[PDB]
Amino acid sequence: GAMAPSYRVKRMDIAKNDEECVVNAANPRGLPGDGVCKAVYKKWPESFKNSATPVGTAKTVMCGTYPVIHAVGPNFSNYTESEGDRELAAAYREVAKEVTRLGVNSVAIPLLSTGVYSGGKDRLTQSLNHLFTAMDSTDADVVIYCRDKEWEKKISEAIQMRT
Ligand SMILES: CN(C)C(=O)Cn1ncc2ccccc21
Ligand SMILES: [Cl-]
Ligand SMILES: [Cl-]
Repeated sequence: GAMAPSYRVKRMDIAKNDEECVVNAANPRGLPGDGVCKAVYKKWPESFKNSATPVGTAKTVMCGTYPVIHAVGPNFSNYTESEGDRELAAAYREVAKEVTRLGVNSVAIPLLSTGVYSGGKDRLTQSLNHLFTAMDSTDADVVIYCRDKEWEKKISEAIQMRT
């Protein structure tokens, strides 16, 4: 575990992370995809061997010895708000199980279902709160990776408000 488990946020490409493993915002079919998923495919293409997994699950595939945790958030274009919210919570619970199983001291994680799976809604708070619900009982250092400068400030504020 980390000596003093923390949350941090950085505004940069998660393919350049400084953590012991990465969470991919994957699609259910193990396809290269776009956004975080395409960056992850470029950096760790070997981790897409048999990475297909259903919505609300996570499946880990090693790229060398570096673990890529493929976490499949719901696409809110297809799910109801209620069912989508349940599957988004479940994907992060499966990430916490994998992070624990791997024995890593740190993990790089994007906000699931906030980009092309958001169904055109701002889900920063919904996705981040489900991330915290899952990860709070883990002792890994968590580093959240984002793109938007306003999102960086809001995630940083949310982390600080609990400390
Ligand atoms: C400037 N460049 C090369 C990019 O926009 C690449 N990139 N990809 C993800 C990401 C997150 C924050 C900042 C830059 C990011
Ligand atoms: Cl997304
Ligand atoms: Cl963002």
